[PDB]
Amino acid sequence: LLSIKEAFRLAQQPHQNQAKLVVALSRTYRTMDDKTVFHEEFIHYLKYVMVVYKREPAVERVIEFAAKFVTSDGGLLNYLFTFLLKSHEANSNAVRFRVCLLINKLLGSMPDDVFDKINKAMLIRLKDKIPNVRIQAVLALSRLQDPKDDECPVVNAYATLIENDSNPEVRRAVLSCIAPSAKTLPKIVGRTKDVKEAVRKLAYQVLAEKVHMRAMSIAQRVMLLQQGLNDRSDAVKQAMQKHLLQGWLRFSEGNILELLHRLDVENSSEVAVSVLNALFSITPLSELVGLCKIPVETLTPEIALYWCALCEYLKSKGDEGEEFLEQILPEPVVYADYLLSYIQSIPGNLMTKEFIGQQLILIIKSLDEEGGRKKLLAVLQEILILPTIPISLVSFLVERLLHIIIDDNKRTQIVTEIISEIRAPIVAETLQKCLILCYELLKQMSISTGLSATMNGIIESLILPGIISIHPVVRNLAVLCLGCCGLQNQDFARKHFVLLLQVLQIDDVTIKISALKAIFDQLMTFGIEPFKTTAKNVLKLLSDFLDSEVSELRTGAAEGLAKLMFSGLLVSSRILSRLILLWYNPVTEEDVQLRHCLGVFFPVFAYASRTNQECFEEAFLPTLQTLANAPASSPLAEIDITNVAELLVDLTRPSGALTVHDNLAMKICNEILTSPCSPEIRVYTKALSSLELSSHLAKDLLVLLNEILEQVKDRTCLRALEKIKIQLEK
Amino acid sequence: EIDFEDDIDFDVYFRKTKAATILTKSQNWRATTLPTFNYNVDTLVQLHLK
Repeated sequence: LLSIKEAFRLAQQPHQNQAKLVVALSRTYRTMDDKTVFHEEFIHYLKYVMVVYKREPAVERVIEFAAKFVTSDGGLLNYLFTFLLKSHEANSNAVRFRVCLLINKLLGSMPDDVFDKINKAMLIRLKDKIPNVRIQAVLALSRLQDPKDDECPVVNAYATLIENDSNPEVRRAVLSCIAPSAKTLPKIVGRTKDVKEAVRKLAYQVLAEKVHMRAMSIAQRVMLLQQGLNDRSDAVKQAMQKHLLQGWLRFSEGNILELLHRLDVENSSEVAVSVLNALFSITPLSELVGLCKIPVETLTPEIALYWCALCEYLKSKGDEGEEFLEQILPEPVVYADYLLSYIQSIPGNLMTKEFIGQQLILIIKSLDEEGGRKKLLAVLQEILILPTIPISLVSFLVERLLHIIIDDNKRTQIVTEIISEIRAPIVAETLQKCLILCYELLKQMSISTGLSATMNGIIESLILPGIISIHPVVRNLAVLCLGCCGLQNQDFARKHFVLLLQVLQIDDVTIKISALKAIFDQLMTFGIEPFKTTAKNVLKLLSDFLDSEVSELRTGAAEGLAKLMFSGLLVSSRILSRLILLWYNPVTEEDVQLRHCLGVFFPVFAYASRTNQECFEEAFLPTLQTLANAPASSPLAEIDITNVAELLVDLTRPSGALTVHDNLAMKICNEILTSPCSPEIRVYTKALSSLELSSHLAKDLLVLLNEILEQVKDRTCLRALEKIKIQLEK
Repeated sequence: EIDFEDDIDFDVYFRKTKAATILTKSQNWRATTLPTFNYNVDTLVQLHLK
C-alpha cells in the first residue's frame, strides 16, 4: 500500500495533491491491524521534520500533511499529542519549536487530561529562550483562553507578554490572539503606542474587529482617534481610519452625526474636527450636506460643530463646494439675525449653549455684498453691546467683526463706539468685555498705523486705568494691551516700559506672565539698549525669575532670555551659565516647556557662530565652579559635573588661527595648574582629553601638559594626561 | 529536500539537558512603548502677543 514514508516523501514535493495522499494513507491506516504499529511509524518519520528550525518549504509541507492527515489503546491523534507533550523540553531549539508548531496546527485543525497537559506545557513554553518557540506557544494556547473566568492563566500570560516581551513578533502574536475582556482591553489599546509600527497597525484592527464600540470609554475613543490620526506613519493612520473609524462610523449606520454624539464633541472638538475632515475627504458632498435639511434652530453641539466644520470645508473645495455651500448657508445678513436670536437665550448650567454659540459665531467666516457687511457688523456690534452675554463669546465675536472691516482706523472706531456703549450705565466683567475688544484689536493691527490718536484715547481712558483696577481680571488684559501698544510706538514703549517692570514684581502672578510676554516681545523688537538711556537693571529683573518658584515664570524668564540670545540681542556668559544650570537643575524636571525649549536652543545657538560658542567657552569655568561650590542643600549639588562639562565641550567643538577648543585647552590647563589636586581634577582632565586641539597649539600645549604631569597627583588623571602627551608628540 | 531513508538517531535532538526557558530575572513596557512634546526653533524667534 502507501507507506507513511512514501506519503511523507510525496508531501515533500511542491506540486503534489494532499487531499489525495490523505485518502491513500488513510486507508493504509485503517487497513492495518493493531494500529499501534502505525502509530509508532508515524512519529518516527515525523521526527525528520521536527529537527529543522529553518522554514524550508519541504519541511513545512510534511508538517501540514501530517497535521492535516491526523485531524481529518488510544490513537492516533492522541498518540501524537502524547508524543509532542513529552518532547516539548527537548534540548534542540528546532524540536521545541516544531512541537509547539504541531500542537498549534493540531489544535487548529481538529473537530481527557490532554487539554490540561497542553495548556500546562504551552504555558511553560511562553517563557522559551527562543522567541519563535514562544510565538508558537502563544498561538497554541490561543484556543485555550477563557475571558469569563477571571484571572485565566492564558489571558494573564498574554497580559504580561503583550507588553513585556523583548520581541515585537511575540507581542504582535499575543495581540492577535488576546480575547477582548475588561482587564485585557487596556493592554490591547495600549499597543497603539507600541514601538513597532506593525504592532500599532494591528492594534487598530483587533480593536475595530474584536471589540465593541461600547466597551470603550468616550475618553478612549478620542485617544484612539486622535493618536492614530497623527501617528508617525501613514500605514498606522490608514489602519485606524480604515478599520476603526469607518468601523465606528458603521455602527452609526454610516451616519456622521450619530458618531459625533459618541465622541463627546463639546470638550474634545479639535479632535472631532480632524475626524470630520478625515471623514469628509472620503464621502461625496451631496451626502455630507444632506445631514442638514437654511438653519434649523433647535440643535445639539454635535449638530452645530458639524455644520460649522462642513461650511469651512465646503469653502475650501473652491468651486464645487460653492454650489453645496450655498445649499446650507443663507446670505450673510439673514445669518446675523439668526446669530443674534440665539445669544439672547442666555442668562441647569448650559455651558452647552456657550459652545454651540461659538460654533455659529465661527460660521461667520464662511459667508461673504457691501450692504451685507454693514448688517453683519450691525448685529455683531449689537451682540457685543448687549450685556448678559458671556465673555467666552466676546473674543470670538470681536475677531469675526474685525476680520471684515479691512481698515485699521475703521476698526478702532467701530470698537470705540462699542466700548463707550458698554461704559454708559454704571461691573468688572464690563471692563473685561471692553479690554477683550482692545486686545483683539491691537493684536490684529499692523505696525504701520501705530497708535492712532483715537487709540491714545482708549489707552488713556481704558487701558492705563485698567492697570490699577481693583479687579485682577482687569489688570491682566490691561497689561497685555499696554504691551501691544508699546509694540506700535517705540517712544510709547519707553515711557511705560518702566511701568511694565513694576507689574512684574509687585502684581499678581498671572499678570506677571503677561508682563513677561510684554517685556520680552518689546526687548525682542527694540533691543535692550533703548531702555537704558529709567530701567538700567532690566536684565537683572528678568534673570532673577529663573530662580522663581513658579513654573510659568521660570519658563517665561528662561525662554525669553533664550530668545534674546538667539537673535544676538543679548550677550551674557553669566545668564547663559544660569541657563545651562537651570536646565540641569532637578527643580526643573517637571517643567516640560522649559527643559524642552533650552534643549533646542543650546545646540542651535552654539553652532550658529563662533561668537556664540565663545559665549559658552567664557561660561565654562564659572559653570563648573558654581557646581563645585554648591552646598549639600541646593539641588545643584545633585547635578553631575561631568555631564555638564561634556555638553560644553560638545557645543564648542570646531566641527560645528587658534580655535575655541584651543582657548579652552588653555583655560583648562591654567585651571588644572592652579589647583592640580582639586576635587574636580578628574572632570577637567576628561574635558582636556576630549577637546579638538589644533595642530600648531601642540608645542605650547606640550609645555603646559608637562608641568601638569608634575603637579597632578591623582594617578588616574596622570595616565590620561600621559596619553594626551603621546598624541601631541605625534 | 528531506531524506527519510537513513536511520538517524534523533535522540541527540529530543534528549533533555539545560536550560530551556529564559531566566526568572528577565523587563518593562518602557522598552516596547513610545514616549509621548514639540518645540520648533521658530518659536524662539516668535512673539507672545501676536
